[PDB]
Amino acid sequence: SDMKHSKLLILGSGPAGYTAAVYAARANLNPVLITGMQQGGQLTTTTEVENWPGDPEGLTGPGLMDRMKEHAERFETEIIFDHINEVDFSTRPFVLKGDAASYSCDALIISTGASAKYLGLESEEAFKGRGVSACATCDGFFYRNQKVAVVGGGNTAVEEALYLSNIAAEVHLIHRRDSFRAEKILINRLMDKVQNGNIVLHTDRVLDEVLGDEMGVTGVRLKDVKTGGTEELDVMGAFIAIGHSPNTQIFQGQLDMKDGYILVKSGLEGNATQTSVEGIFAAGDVMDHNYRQAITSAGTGCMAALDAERYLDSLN
Amino acid sequence: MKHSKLLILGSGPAGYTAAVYAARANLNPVLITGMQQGGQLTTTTEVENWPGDPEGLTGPGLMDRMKEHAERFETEIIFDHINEVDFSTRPFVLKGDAASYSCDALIISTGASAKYLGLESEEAFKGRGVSACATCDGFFYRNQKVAVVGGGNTAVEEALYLSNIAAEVHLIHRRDSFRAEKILINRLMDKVQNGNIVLHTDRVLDEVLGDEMGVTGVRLKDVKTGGTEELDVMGAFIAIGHSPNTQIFQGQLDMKDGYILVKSGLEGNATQTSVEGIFAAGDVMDHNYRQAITSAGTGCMAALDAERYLDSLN
Ligand SMILES: Cc1cc2nc3c(=O)[nH]c(=O)nc-3n(C[C@H](O)[C@H](O)[C@H](O)COP(=O)(O)OP(=O)(O)OC[C@H]3O[C@@H](n4cnc5c(N)ncnc54)[C@H](O)[C@@H]3O)c2cc1C
Ligand SMILES: Cc1cc2nc3c(=O)[nH]c(=O)nc-3n(C[C@H](O)[C@H](O)[C@H](O)COP(=O)(O)OP(=O)(O)OC[C@H]3O[C@@H](n4cnc5c(N)ncnc54)[C@H](O)[C@@H]3O)c2cc1C
Ligand SMILES: NC(=O)c1ccc[n+]([C@@H]2O[C@H](COP(=O)([O-])OP(=O)(O)OC[C@H]3O[C@@H](n4cnc5c(N)ncnc54)[C@H](OP(=O)(O)O)[C@@H]3O)[C@@H](O)[C@H]2O)c1
Ligand SMILES: NC(=O)c1ccc[n+]([C@@H]2O[C@H](COP(=O)([O-])OP(=O)(O)OC[C@H]3O[C@@H](n4cnc5c(N)ncnc54)[C@H](OP(=O)(O)O)[C@@H]3O)[C@@H](O)[C@H]2O)c1
Repeated sequence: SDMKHSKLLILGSGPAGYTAAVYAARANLNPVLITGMQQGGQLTTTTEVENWPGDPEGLTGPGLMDRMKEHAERFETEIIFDHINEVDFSTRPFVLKGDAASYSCDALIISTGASAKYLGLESEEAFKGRGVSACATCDGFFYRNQKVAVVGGGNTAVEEALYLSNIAAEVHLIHRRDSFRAEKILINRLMDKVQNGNIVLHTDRVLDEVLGDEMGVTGVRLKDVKTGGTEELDVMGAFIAIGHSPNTQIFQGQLDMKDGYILVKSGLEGNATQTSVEGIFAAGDVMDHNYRQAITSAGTGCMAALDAERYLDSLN
Repeated sequence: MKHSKLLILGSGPAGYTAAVYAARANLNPVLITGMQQGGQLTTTTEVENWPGDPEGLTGPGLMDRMKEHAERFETEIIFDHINEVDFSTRPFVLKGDAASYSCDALIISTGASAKYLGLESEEAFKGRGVSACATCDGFFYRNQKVAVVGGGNTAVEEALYLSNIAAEVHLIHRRDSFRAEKILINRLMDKVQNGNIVLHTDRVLDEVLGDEMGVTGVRLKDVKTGGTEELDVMGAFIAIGHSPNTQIFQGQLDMKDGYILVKSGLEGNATQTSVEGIFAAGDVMDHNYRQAITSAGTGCMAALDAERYLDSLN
């Protein structure tokens, strides 16, 4: 037992995991939280969060997630910077192998979130790190006064197009429909930048291929979704924003899952975050594919902590 | 009669979070606050469990920021109270005081109110020694004698909130054992042998006693024998659980124990009630968690569910 043991272990440093840590510490569970590769979650990659209830104006992504780390730290939550790459749920206490050490727990809260999907194109993979990216705030400054493309039609794609609008010379938003599924006030901000700014729309278009030489992306080829006709577009980079895939690869074969999402009990009779393995609970984007908000992930993280407490108290 | 695409009943965490997300979706929400503006949180001194907030967060402080957040996105906040609804008609008609309302989609988040025993003497001494919220009336009984009726989470954790305020707390329960979280019974049981708590198991509050100035005692009755017993206390806290404020919905919405039934599940539309276009959020549909962060999460789902419904109308 060089393994680090604790009554409760929380995977993920996002809204779901940090909210679970607050409610777990206040229940005297002495929770241990594993942050992961991306400390703070997906919210640390956006600059505006105006739908966190209680913050009327001026809240940023990393600002809320630093406030949540302080909140969990203040209640003496052991925050460990590691990345779990292998788990074992056929033994109790559960065992999780990290890149630094190994951890053991009687109850586990899985809130590993989701990572950006990719189209899967051959040229898309070839130009990764050389023009193809999935985080506008990470690689946006590369393209100061240049033409960039953004593929997608959701909240992420519109925000990335609006963010790159203030850095790049032209932003070409590629979407396969003539309408977007982002928030309405984001569509209004998008359309204002289309009529008066440097955002060009390319509706009813799909990315057919990423083009470039040995020094990065020099353009993209689009395809008309109605006529099959192709056309070329000169850009220096391409940001893919076609959705997020839950981070559940290490749990495959040991948890019940559907389309990569961890299945939970749900329901109106409590124990809603319970997975197919008793004593293991899931919260956040790892088990939600319909809402996927910071406030919804935090609420589910609270349920997971309370469900974990009621499970621990049922043990002899 | 006023009309709007979306109507939100309640001004708590669930109702205000629904108003924010609905305003961001160009729905122009109208929010009826109810008689209690801000919800149950406006009756709490400190809130240390709202994620992302530093120390010193007060109940009314968080709900003032929520109202300002909703008002900032142009949410029409109407101080009213609904007392009659008609869900068989479409658009739904809601009859309140000084106004009647109409809407194509409705989000119900009217919260829950604490139960009372229903005794005649309990009714008279309300606010004069008899109350449910131990926070709003906890400073009255510093170094005095108080009684707490109940045997669950609400009663045990309120008996602990008074264990360091009052000189002694009499916990009155009708069963031999309790029914709270195991760590709440542990915080309670050591304060029975080493602290301020005195147990009155297998007892029922028979009558609240006192004069025209306040509670001077309570009479307990043995649930086994029927013989009574008198106690001397300056206050009596009734903590027998909460009741979802859904009396005006009986008959028109599928309910269980007063709580509005929703679809739940993992395939979206989780807040959909038994009437398409009507959605529930917060303590009216949750009897397992009853948290502010949980209610705010459901209010967001109710707004996203209502937006999909209103969008499907064309
Ligand atoms: C660009 C962008 C902008 C957004 N803006 C908003 C907004 O304004 N408002 C809003 O409500 N929502 C917004 N969202 C959505 C929001 O980010 C999610 O709802 C939320 O971040 C999900 O919370 P979570 O804790 O469930 O997952 P995440 O926040 O993604 O947390 C995942 C955590 O799990 C850890 N992890 C993953 N795998 C492992 C492993 N194998 N081992 C150990 N740890 C691991 C990671 O390190 C990470 O910290 C936005 C999303 C994006 C991408
Ligand atoms: C004393 C006390 C302390 C608490 N402390 C905490 C804490 O520290 N942390 C925490 O997370 N939770 C706490 N809670 C619980 C928390 O407040 C609730 O879970 C949460 O506020 C409920 O959210 P809600 O918006 O669904 O309902 P509420 O917040 O109760 O809001 C209900 C609203 O609906 C309105 N309404 C009611 N009936 C009608 C009607 N007929 N017509 C129109 N409007 C109506 C009312 O005006 C009210 O504003 C506490 C509760 C109490 C009683
Ligand atoms: N400010 C905020 O509140 C905020 C900000 C960001 C994210 N979020 C939330 O976080 C979640 C993340 O959503 P997201 O915007 O990242 O993705 P999403 O909402 O799932 O939408 C992805 C977009 O990409 C398109 N797409 C998907 N697969 C594609 C493919 N193979 N080829 C071409 N186009 C494809 C989809 O078009 P179709 O519509 O045609 O499928 C869709 O419009 C969302 O649920 C959102 O609500 C919220
Ligand atoms: N903050 C929260 O709300 C929270 C937090 C964690 C967990 N929970 C869960 O939610 C539940 C909350 O319990 P609660 O105490 O709020 O409500 P509850 O479960 O209904 O318990 C009420 C208690 O009061 C007694 N009681 C009820 N009606 C009575 C009457 N008319 N006269 C005398 N006594 C009466 C009951 O005794 P009997 O046992 O004899 O019925 C019961 O012990 C818990 O079971 C817990 O699992 C809630």
